[PDB]
Amino acid sequence: LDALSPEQLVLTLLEAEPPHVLISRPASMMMSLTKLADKELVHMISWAKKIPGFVELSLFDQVRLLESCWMEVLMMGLMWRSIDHPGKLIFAPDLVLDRDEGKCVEGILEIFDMLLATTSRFRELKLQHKEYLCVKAMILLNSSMYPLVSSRKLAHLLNAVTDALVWVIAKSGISSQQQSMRLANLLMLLSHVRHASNKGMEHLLNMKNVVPVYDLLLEMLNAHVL
Amino acid sequence: DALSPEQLVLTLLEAEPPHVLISRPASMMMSLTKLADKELVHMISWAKKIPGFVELSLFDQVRLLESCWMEVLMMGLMWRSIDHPGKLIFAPDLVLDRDEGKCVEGILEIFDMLLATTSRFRELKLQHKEYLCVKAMILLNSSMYPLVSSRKLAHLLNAVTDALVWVIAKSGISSQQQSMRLANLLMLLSHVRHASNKGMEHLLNMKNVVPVYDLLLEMLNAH
Ligand SMILES: COCc1cc(O)cc2c1O[C@@H](c1ccc(O)cc1)[C@H]1CCC[C@@H]21
Ligand SMILES: COCc1cc(O)cc2c1O[C@@H](c1ccc(O)cc1)[C@H]1CCC[C@@H]21
Repeated sequence: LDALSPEQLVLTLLEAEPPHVLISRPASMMMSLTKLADKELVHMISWAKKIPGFVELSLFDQVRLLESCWMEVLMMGLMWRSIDHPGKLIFAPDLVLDRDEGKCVEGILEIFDMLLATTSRFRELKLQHKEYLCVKAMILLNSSMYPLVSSRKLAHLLNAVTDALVWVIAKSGISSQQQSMRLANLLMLLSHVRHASNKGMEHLLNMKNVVPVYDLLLEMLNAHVL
Repeated sequence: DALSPEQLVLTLLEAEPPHVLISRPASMMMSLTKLADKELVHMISWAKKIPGFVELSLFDQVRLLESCWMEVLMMGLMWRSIDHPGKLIFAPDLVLDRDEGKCVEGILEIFDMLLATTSRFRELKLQHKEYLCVKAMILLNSSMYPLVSSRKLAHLLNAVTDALVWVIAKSGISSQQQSMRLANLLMLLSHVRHASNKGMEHLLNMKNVVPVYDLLLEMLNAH
């Protein structure tokens, strides 16, 4: 119970953060992104396994969640590292792209503008490092409805992370009306993260020399299962 | 004053869309599309009745209506289907159960997302008052752009949020549960958004039916 306590939880999520990912480049932009995602997914699995209680859900829910949330989590990570640089998307240490470069590949410019607009909203709200840690965890736990309708366990976990975020916002010292307003503003942004995620998935599956992230993810998920 | 919690909920109540009868004189997708086209007309009227909506720039109004329509229709569908598991009450003469979704390809998947989200609202015992606030929030939170008149949209969205927070408060539950319920409700919005994106994808990937999107744009120019 205590390992899920507001303060410990945030610190545990902190240490659980993924390492920097170097794409290491010897169609192409899409080849870079795809090779980057594949690499991040490996670390995303490790990250999820570090969230207190995640490993104690049925493997079925673990897989359900990971398969449903990956694109949202990657994008949430992207928005957070791009947060202080308007007009830019810091995908990785050797892959910084600005809005315009999104004109090369068709359909990508639209997605970039969604990510840049959602990122601008997090900057305006002045998203805190620990609010970000809670939100990203919530994105994983709230990615799939089915595993909730072990279900008892997922609901408990989702509430723990929410309590943690409510706690984080509380020590912000702001009024009670503002605390509710901030919680609501943060959670309403999840809809936009989900939205950019669906567009990214759609664009990815409408694609035809790049890396097969989804299938590689399923391989990782099976290994996670074995 | 019209944005005050109690007054706002009562105003949203009266603003509710009327029942919509498609009046089939046979394609499921043909019925669905004829229904949506009819609902959209009433959805515009509904939005105009939300206190302050008509005062945003026509730019934001059009912006919000264009991107939220599918989410609002689905939020409406889930609310009327809430007490009947395995079924979707699309309209007074169009009740469809899950399996009828196997006919058209790609639809069963969407029906299951809708039935699952509806299932979740039933479990949370979504109230009429909460539903009225959430649906208004779906419209106001549909597009990020008109927010990043913006001052006006932000204040409007906050007003509806206060109303929901107020609704939850008179629930008489503890403060920890109040935060938990607000959070549980708002997280469901991600799922409504999700079923909405799937429905939009399927509609455009669709191949003897009605062009809802173009008709909506006509209504928007009329607006
Ligand atoms: C294999 O995915 C490539 C990929 C293919 C695609 O069609 C669409 C996308 C892809 O990578 C996603 C991505 C997001 C965050 C990351 O940290 C990494 C990748 C975003 C990047 C821009 C659109 C979307
Ligand atoms: C013109 O829309 C037809 C339509 C075409 C489509 O490809 C997908 C969908 C459509 O109607 C939507 C709808 C939702 C709520 C309503 O009250 C009415 C329609 C949902 C119904 C199931 C999938 C999605």
